[PDB]
Amino acid sequence: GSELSERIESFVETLKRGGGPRSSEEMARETLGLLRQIITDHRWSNAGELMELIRREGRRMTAAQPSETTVGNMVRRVLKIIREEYGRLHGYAQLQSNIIEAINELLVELEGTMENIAAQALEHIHSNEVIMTIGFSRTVEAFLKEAARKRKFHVIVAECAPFCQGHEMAVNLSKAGIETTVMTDAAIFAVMSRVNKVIIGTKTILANGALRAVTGTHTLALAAKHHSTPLIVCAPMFKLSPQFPNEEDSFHKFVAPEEVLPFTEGDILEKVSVHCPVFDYVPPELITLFISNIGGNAPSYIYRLMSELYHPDDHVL
Amino acid sequence: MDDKELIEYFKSQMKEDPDMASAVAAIRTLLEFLKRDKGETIQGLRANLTSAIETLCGVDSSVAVSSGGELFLRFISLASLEYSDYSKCKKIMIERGELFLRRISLSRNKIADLCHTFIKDGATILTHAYSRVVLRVLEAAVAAKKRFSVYVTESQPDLSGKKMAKALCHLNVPVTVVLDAAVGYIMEKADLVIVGAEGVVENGGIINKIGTNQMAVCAKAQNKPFYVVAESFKFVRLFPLNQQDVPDKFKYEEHPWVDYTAPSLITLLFTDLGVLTPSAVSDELIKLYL
Amino acid sequence: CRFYQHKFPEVEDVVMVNVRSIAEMGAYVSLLEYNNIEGMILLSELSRRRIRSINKLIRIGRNECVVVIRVDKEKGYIDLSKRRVSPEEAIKCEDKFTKSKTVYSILRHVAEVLEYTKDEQLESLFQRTAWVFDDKYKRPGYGAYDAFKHAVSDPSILDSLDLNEDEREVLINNIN
Amino acid sequence: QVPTRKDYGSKVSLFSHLPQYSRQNSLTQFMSIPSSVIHPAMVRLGLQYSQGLVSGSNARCIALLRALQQVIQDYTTPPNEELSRDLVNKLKPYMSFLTQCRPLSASMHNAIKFLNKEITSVGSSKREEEAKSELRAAIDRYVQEKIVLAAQAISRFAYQKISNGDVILVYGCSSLVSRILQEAWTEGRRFRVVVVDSRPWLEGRHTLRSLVHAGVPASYLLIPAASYVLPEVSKVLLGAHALLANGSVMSRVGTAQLALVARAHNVPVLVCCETYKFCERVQTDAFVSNELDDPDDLQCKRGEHVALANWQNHASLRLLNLVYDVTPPELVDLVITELGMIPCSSVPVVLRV
Repeated sequence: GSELSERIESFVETLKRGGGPRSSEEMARETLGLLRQIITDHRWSNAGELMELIRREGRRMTAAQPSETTVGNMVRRVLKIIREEYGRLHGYAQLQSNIIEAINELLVELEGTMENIAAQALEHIHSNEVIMTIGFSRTVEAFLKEAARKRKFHVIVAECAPFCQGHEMAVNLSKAGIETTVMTDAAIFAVMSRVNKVIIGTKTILANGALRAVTGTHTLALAAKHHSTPLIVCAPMFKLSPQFPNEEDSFHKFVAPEEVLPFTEGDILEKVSVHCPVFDYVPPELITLFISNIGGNAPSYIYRLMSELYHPDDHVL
Repeated sequence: MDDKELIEYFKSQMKEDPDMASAVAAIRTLLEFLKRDKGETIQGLRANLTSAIETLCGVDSSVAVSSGGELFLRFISLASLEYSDYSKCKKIMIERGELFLRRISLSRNKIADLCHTFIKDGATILTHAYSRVVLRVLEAAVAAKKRFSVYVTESQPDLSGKKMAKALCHLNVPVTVVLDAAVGYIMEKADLVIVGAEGVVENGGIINKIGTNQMAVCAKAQNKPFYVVAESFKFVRLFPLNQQDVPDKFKYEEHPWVDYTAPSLITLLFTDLGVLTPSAVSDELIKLYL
Repeated sequence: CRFYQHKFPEVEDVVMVNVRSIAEMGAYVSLLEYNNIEGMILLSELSRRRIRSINKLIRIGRNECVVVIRVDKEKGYIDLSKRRVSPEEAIKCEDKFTKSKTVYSILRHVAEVLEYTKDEQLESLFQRTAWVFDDKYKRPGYGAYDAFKHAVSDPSILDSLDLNEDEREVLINNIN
Repeated sequence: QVPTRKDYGSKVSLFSHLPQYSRQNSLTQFMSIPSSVIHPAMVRLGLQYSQGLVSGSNARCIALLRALQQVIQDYTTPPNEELSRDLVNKLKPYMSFLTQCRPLSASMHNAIKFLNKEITSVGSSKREEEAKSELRAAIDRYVQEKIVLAAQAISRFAYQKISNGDVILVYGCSSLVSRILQEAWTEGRRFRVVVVDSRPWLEGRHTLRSLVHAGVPASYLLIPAASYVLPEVSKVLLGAHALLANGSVMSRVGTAQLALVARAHNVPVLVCCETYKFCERVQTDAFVSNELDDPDDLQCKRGEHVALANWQNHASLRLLNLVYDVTPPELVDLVITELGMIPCSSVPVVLRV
């Protein structure tokens, strides 16, 4: 009814203004709850009518923020769930409760994601090891702070210059006692000679195995490729997107250049061009291993997860 | 159609449409042969089609012809035939063949509509030689109001990259005919290299005209994205390791017509099955053959 | 030698084949009862599992009961279907196959005993005797087996098919 | 119940999570002579595993499955209890004993997985001896189809790859590559084989005999000399012990070395592995999961001095002889399985489904 459009408009302008909520798994839970509220607050006879409905609100919700893909791919996963249930019921009226319980299955699958990645983390960390991360990500800090229960090693958390978010990861890892080392972002190739492996997170995994992530991680991947150290992308499968990299150049999220060059700089701000991209593109050849809630996978396998999680008719959404 | 007509037919099918590929005309010849065979044996047709495909392997020397022959032999023999007197069998087979032909015919347009989203404005496309697929995808790129310069090599054994430049200059796009031995010279200004392949091997590598490997390696040393735009019937069950490991019937004082590009030298593929990484080319190829 | 008075099997008949190879269109097989003549069999799409578990060496050799779906004696093709063979039909075919193999062994030993240096001599004598018995009893295949069994206890029933003394003696001995 | 085998020597600080045993002592010194807790075939197999008499990955898996046949044939059913739980619970300490003798190759893990899945799928209405024969037939089908028939399939898929006049490099001893080479020499290809061997196993000498007795022209050398011969090599065949989830190839320790040197000489690599050796485990280096053999095996007699005779008396000296390593999948070109010739990066896609 009307409250449905209230919640939809609140979510849309919440994504338009800022980050609400802060981390992305909460955003996937809100998106799936909003989608189950959408499918329980409408009337339809065919599944295709609900498909156009969900496509319309997905177009609106991804036009709210093109840089954040979790809502769009969650809408796309709900679309594939609807298509699979319509295909298994076609070969009618019991469709709605089946989609509700399938989305509930997806929510129970999704709530135990970071702890499933944490459970398989001990198979990748040995004692007295040098780890380098970038940015701040709750997946990687849960990974490391539970792998530190039985191992003793070293983590070099490199801050990112636009928003020094690696400082929060540093003060969160030092509470667990992992010998946290804080450095700048300019010393990454200066310390790549001693880092044994690089364990980072991401914002969005693309269809070809590539990933957008916090900016400066393409440099980190190049330095780790030069030193041949393996890259561990601790990423869940709601950061899996079928969007190819070269698509209307709407890849990077540019923010106000205040965090790079402040407004009190002078008259030189008029004759200067300051860019602040908070995301960066990493090709799949610079990635060694993905760690998802189903296990470890190669970058030569993400298209298969793509075909297992999304339908090719909904790539345009 | 005692094989002579078949050869003649194939030719009539290749000369009637100059913008038509060779393997498509081969599959049209196979469909004509099945349509007017006059043999009642669910097996009697397989030997006749194999002989036809070896006459279409002897006439046409392209890799895509034998690939389309295998894909047409698999796609016609897919459904639950269960024929009483072959009448049902032959009719279903003809129906399947026509469906397969239509899928092939709409493949190229799918390729163009799925590929032209990678060309940025003001980009410099590097191209090896004439192929209708890369020309179609460039016409889809100029259909979306994009500006780009194209450097097309000449591909010396038959100056067809010059013919491609003639057909692309009529499109009103800035094209420059570059000598074939200048692909290391112009790689530094060509930001991406789009090359149409004539055969895709199992690992994801491509079989193409002689200058693709040196072009692809020059693209790898300068970190330029090497994109391959090929259809689904150009897949092949081969796995070459070196440039000698391709079969000699596809190659031909030592003037080969075909090289091989390793899948590590290829960034993406643009098939009608989707934009594929080369390990997706291996998975999809095995699945497709079925 | 073939099993029956015909050199090729008739339409809508159940045979026993050895699968020789698997190809795209279908599987080529050898019909053991028609002097190892070549047949083929189609594969339902559902039965298409080459991708996942091929192990083509599995069916590279195997006994199977199949139903003749189409024959063309002039061109020489026999197409067969496994899916159309019923389980009761498969059991009957297996029994027939065992019987024909026994007749085969009897006749091969008979042909060896008479030192038939030529295949056409042995094939002619064995085929003629089996067919004649089949006609007497109006039962292709089974007739010969039952007749050999009778020859075990009463050899004189074979006395009149006087190809040679050695053939009769060896047949009775191995039957007995 | 079952003790732990004693750790031998001073372990590596990087390999503190991996166990390092010795072939000098056995675990069966303090066990009953009438085998009561573990089945006698299991203690015979564990003793002939720890002493090194069965070292091949397929020979170890075969001896495991045959000892399991001897267990299942010599099994009885307790009252009011089902086979599908008690037989699993009885075979699990057997596998724990087999782990304590020697860590299992991934062939043995996947064989245990298949046997556990098969013994779970035994019907409840079926009798004892009928289910015993069903399990024996399932184990027989498993060994026959997985190794023998997959080996013939891999041999046929490798015969269309080996050409005439080329040179082939092999490493170590593996029945699959030796069978490939033998059936290629017998089927008509005329080629010569070089053989790279390594200390301390020196197991390449075995395949050297297998090629000389088969009539193949052979050349024998060690791992450090491989840089000398790869200019002559046109193809390097390798025998994998496990294929991982990321497409890495777990094999003997010189496998990745040879793959790197072969890529440095532009030599295409070919791995030959059967699909039962596919691991859901994944690794990125040769350090987080590996087997450590005896450190007292590395010593040799070059004259009248053995430098590592009294190596344990030096406190700051550590000896390590790894058995398995992994190769990154960008070093391996072919993976020839019974399903076909696949690339290395596409191996988990086709192996999973």
